[PDB]
Amino acid sequence: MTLAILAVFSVALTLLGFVLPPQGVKRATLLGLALALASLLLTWGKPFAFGPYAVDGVSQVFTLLALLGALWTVGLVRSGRFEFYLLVLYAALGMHLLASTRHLLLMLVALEALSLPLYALATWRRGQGLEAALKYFLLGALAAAFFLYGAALFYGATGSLVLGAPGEGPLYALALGLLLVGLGFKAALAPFHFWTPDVYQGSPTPVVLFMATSVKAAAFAALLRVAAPPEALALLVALSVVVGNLAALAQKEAKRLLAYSSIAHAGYMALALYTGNAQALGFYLLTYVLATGLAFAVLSQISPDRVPLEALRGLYRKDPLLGLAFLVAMLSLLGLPPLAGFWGKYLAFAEAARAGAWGVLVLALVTSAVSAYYYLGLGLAVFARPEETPFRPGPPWARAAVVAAGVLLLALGLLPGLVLPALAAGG
Amino acid sequence: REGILFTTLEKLVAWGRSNSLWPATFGLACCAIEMMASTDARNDLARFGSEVFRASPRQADVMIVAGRLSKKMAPVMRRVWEQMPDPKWVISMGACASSGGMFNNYAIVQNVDSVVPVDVYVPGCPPRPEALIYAVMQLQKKVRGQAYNERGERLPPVAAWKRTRG
Amino acid sequence: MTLNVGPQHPSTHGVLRLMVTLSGEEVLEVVPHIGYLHTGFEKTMEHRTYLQNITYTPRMDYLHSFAHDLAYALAVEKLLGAVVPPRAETIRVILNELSRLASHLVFLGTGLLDLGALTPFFYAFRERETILDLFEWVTGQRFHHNYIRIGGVKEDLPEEFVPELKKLLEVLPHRIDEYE
Amino acid sequence: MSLLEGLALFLLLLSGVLVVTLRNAIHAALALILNFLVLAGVYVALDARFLGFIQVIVYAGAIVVLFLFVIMLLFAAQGEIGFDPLVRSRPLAALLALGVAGILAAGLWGLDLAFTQDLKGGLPQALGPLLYGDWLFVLLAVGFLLMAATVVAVALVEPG
Amino acid sequence: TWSYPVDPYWMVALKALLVVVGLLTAFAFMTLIERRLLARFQVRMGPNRVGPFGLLQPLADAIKSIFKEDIVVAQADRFLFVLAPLISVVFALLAFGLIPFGPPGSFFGYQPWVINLDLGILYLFAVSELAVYGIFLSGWASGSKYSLLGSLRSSASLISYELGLGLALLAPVLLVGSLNLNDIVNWQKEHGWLFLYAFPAFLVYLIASMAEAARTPFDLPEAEQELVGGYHTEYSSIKWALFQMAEYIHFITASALIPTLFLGGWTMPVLEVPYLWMFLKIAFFLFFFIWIRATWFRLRYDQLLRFGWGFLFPLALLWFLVTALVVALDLPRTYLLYLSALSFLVLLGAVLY
Amino acid sequence: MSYLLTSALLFALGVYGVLTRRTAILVFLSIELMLNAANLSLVGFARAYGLDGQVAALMVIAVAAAEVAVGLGLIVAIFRHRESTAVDDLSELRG
Amino acid sequence: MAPIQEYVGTLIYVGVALFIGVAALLVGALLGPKKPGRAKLMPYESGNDPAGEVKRFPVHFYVVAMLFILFDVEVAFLWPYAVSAGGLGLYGFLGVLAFTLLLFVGFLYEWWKGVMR
Ligand SMILES: C/C=C(\C)[C@H](O)[C@H](C)/C=C(C)/C=C/C/C(C)=C/Cc1[nH]c(OC)c(OC)c(=O)c1C
Ligand code: SF4
Repeated sequence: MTLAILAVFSVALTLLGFVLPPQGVKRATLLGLALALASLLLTWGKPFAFGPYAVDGVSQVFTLLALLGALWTVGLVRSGRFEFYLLVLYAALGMHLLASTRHLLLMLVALEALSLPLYALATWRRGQGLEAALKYFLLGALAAAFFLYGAALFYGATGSLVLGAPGEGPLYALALGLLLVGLGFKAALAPFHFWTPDVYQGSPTPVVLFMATSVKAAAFAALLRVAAPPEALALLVALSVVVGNLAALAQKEAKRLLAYSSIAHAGYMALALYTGNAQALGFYLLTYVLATGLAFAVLSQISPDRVPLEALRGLYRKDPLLGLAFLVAMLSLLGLPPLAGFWGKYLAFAEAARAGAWGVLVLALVTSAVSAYYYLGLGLAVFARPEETPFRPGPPWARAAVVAAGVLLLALGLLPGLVLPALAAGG
Repeated sequence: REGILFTTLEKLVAWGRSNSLWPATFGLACCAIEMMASTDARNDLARFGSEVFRASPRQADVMIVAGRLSKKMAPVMRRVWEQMPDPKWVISMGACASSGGMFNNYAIVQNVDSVVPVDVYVPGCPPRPEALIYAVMQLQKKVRGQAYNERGERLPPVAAWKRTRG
Repeated sequence: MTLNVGPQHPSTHGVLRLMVTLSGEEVLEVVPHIGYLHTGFEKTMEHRTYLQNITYTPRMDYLHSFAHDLAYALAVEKLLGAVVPPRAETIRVILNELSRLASHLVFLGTGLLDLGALTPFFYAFRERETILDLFEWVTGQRFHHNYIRIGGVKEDLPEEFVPELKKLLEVLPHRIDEYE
Repeated sequence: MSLLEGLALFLLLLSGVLVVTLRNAIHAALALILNFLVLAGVYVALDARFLGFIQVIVYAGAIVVLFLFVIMLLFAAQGEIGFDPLVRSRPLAALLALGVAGILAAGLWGLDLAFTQDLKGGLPQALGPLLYGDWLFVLLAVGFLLMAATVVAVALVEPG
Repeated sequence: TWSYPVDPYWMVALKALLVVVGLLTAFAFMTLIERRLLARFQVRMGPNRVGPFGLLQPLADAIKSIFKEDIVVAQADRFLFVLAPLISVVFALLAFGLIPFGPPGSFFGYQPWVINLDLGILYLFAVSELAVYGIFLSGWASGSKYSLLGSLRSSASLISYELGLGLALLAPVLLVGSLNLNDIVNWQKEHGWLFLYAFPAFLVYLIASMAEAARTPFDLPEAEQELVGGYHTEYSSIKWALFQMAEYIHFITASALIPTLFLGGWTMPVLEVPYLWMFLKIAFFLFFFIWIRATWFRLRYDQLLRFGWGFLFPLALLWFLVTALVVALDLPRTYLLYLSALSFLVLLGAVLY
Repeated sequence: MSYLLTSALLFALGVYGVLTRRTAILVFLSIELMLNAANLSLVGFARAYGLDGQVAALMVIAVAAAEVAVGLGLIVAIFRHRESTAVDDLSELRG
Repeated sequence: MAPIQEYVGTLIYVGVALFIGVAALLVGALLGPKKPGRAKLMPYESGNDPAGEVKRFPVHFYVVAMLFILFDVEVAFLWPYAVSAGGLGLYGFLGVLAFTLLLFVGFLYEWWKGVMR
């Protein structure tokens, strides 16, 4: 009954915002998100399905991740417009349905329900923010058209629009590719990533956090349902990781560089799609969501509009704990021992090798080695000379959130044998 | 095509235009109030066919020049005459429009025939509404070709047909 | 929308040009343009006899004209020291308030017609015609009557005048009360 | 069928060619309304009757009416302004335009299907229990989506 | 069309031509009779002139309409300016054959109606949208924004209350469960006069039909008395004739539909004569609407949109919900008699305060 | 089968538009053509596979209406003050 | 249901109506003096600029139309429940009522914020 919490609290707050103050609106949104998250925890191993709505380990874990990201990004946003929060709630539900169904058409409905509110969330009026909103909207509507044609060819291959169909020859491959088009577009896979640099630079930094965590989480959750062939997977991974890291080297701004880095990270994530392990991918995306939320909370505390690399430097002198947490996040996202990013990457690489894809894995790893250049040029900068730099050192709220994120990351890096046991049915 | 080239045809179209004459308002001065009184609920110009009143000039054939035509109003009315479709007639209502009337000065055109071809003249100050009805009955027999002047001449159906507008 | 609500259009009574600055359905501000009716009474009157100007006075406010006639008459009377007989002055105030009623009748007809329905223009206006009959009985003219004079009035009231007047003063109040 | 099938498909294709080719936006929009009317007629020919009528009512009656409303409020009829033409972008994209057909054509090429089912006409009398029923959960999700889109657009404009 | 027969195509074309020319002559003579009725209302009497009783003046009016220099305005669109009136007339003339004038064969053997589509109300809705289409299209093509804003008012108001039309037409279907007109009419034959069951929605339908060009939004708009409307102000010979023709066709189409759907479509409990009762109810609603034409003021289309949007349409959808409760639970139908009677007594007794 | 090839052709045409159209609204119209071509394919496969695609296409139309409303709001937001909706004047965000 | 023959009769209705309309247009066009004037083709109202120099018209109509597309989608969903209801029972009524209530909640939002704008 997590859907119950989401729908009820959202619809109620819709009207309640007229008589209730934005502070109360914030507290109520927090309570709704927290109650949905608690319900998700209490339903561990308790599948609850009505129609296309199907709650399994995938839906459970990934929507937990989305709820965590939503909670964090709501904690930080302080603008005097209540609306700027309600939409997030909406988005949450949509992304839930993205993981909680195999029904392609309901998948499309949830995809739209999640893509819309972020568009308005990217409207800080910032000239680059509005440019990002328009680019994102047009490309998303195109990707939705592609996903719809894929569901059409799916229905051509089978009498139902629910995934799991037997599948024909070229028709089923074409439908799968057309679905994969929109799904990877939302997953920042090349050659469908092009929105990501513009959007991550232009969108307000907290919205960038929320997107890069929840949208990608739910997108991969639904991706596990797809029957992705190895060859298309090989091409997507190759292009995604290559373009991501290589273009990331040339970036001088934090947000866009991190966007290309997220392209690379999604390329790494895509390995579980070889086997659909749904355990390796769950762990990977857990680590990535935590580290991303931490780093982007730092970026948001610095400046929502734009944060260059040089401004990031010297953060340790500014804030020691925050700089250490950002560095630890950079390392975990590099895929280094003994941090959980390495465990997620290893799990994905193992699923890939079990699938028998060799040269793709080799190229992915070489490109991951490339990534260390900028990952270090940013992570280590924490210690550099302080330049004049916007620094609003947050409330203890965001400090504790960052602390818990980093501790969870490192703990699961040393002891992945704790949560990784409970990503399957949930013993 | 101009309502000509058969004895039955032109008589019939003249019938149609004559009894279907639709006035186009041109309110200038106190002539306009007694113009209106030709429509009130003692005396309506609503029987001959002029009940409805299309204020738009693209939709009315009869133009009632009602009031003193001040000179700054001339091109406007000028354009209004050209901004009427070609089957158009112009009635000169009141003294101030037909002649300079008692306002014989720099400010008033001394005859609206200067800018637009006057079809019918009707003096009075103000002309009783029934006098306007008689003017339009005269115009009725005019567009039918049933009208003659004092010299014996049989007036043409439509004035503004003899002018090189420009 | 710098819109040109032109002279006489759209059916804007009192021919007048308006340059309405406006965005949408509000009305920001109207820049007027008048003079499309300038007749030049103030000049022509300097070239007509004092007796003759009483012909010029009503044709200006052609709704409430007799107030113009009376104002000019009073100014001249003061100027040369004339005496208005009390019966003559009484008849003058009668004509004044009667033209006032005619003005208000046409005013409400034009207003109610201007926005809303076309019906209310007729009924009151009928009474106006009736009122004119009264004038037609005394002045022999619909309006623009050349009746008043410096010393007084043109000529006498007909014997048939008062009964029509009493008939209208009895029927009118119930009419006005029903409209109210 | 084939007599009207070929003609209807030609009308559809020419309308699409116009709506993607015409630079007079109004002309493209009305060509597209012709497209949707012929499309609803074809829907009827496909025993799917309800959907065609809703297509005409919703898309034509409501949506592209709003398209025309915007482009008359915001002139925007002739897009040929502020070019930055990028000449090479015209053919290559156009080339890509053809390619996305062929593979789809390939996916449909060499395909035969069982077009024999007793639809009994696509009347909503039978569509209800699917809509309200198997699709009822999808229905509530779609309605919530519509409400969310309303609020998003409102807060998006929301001058204050 | 489960049980309703089909005439050959040539008879369908014959009746189609007859319905076109009948609506033509009908709106012409209705212009006449409305002029005379307005006159009867505004004391002033009508044309005992060129008629004699007036019934030949419209021919002179038509002969005036032709020869009136159908003008192609320069600096305005060559094509759409001409095109829009054709749209407004074509998509208006049709959708009148559906209105049943009698039981099958009561056209001396063949068909009272022309076509009896399974989805009739949807056909009416669709063809209603295209009238507004032509209206505001002509408003644009004129290239005089004076009329542009008027056509915009037209489209805004008519589309608002046309939305209300859907929530209005929802309610009866739950009771009927069929979308063929003749079935609903026979329903009102046996059970009796559906408005007795569904009074409130009828109002928001009537108001819609009064908002949809009858009168009193009066921001329809017509050029007179306001910022001039669309669909006129630039057409001379036949195109303005086409616009007026289509507007009056919509007038009589609604004036015929209102008795057709809610009240007793012809099908009277008494004497069951096919055509005369339907024509007479058409005339009745026409006279009431003309009474309103003469008797009520404007609505400014902003307060009008607020009124339709915040009050009418919520009422219609709520009434749909209540009728849905009754139908899905299906226990009584007398509940509906009681409920609508209460509703009408509410909307009536609330006046004399 | 002609219906499905027609859906493919109409989708290709809508893509031709989205690539070609300079103005946001004409792009949006091309997208509408794309979605309706997809819905035509859905109706064909529903006639084949049993009528489910009808409700599918209905939901598609609803979703399209929602995203169209929001996209029109955004388009107004950017090019109410700004000049022609042409996207080429939006290039600040670069790699 | 209904036989397809009635729909072809509908198409014939439309075809004859269209042909007659185009004929009426031709009648209107052929019968005329046909003496255009440069001022006759002028837009309106005294020289130029009836409206002329004006900026874009209000968005209120856009708001109404966007509202209308969404709410007509609503009514499109509500009609299938309008036809087949008793067979859908309390389950169908409950689904349709929750649907209408969600969309009317959105409407209540737009109302309490209001669009006079
Ligand atoms: C349904 C309604 C219709 C079909 C028509 O609109 C109605 C029948 C037409 C009418 C009433 C005529 C209008 C003419 C007019 C507006 C003249 C200008 C004018 N009008 C005045 O008001 C009377 C004046 O007095 C202050 C003036 O000085 C002046 C110069
Ligand atoms: S002729 Fe007399 S009534 Fe007419 S405008 Fe002149 S002064 Fe007025």
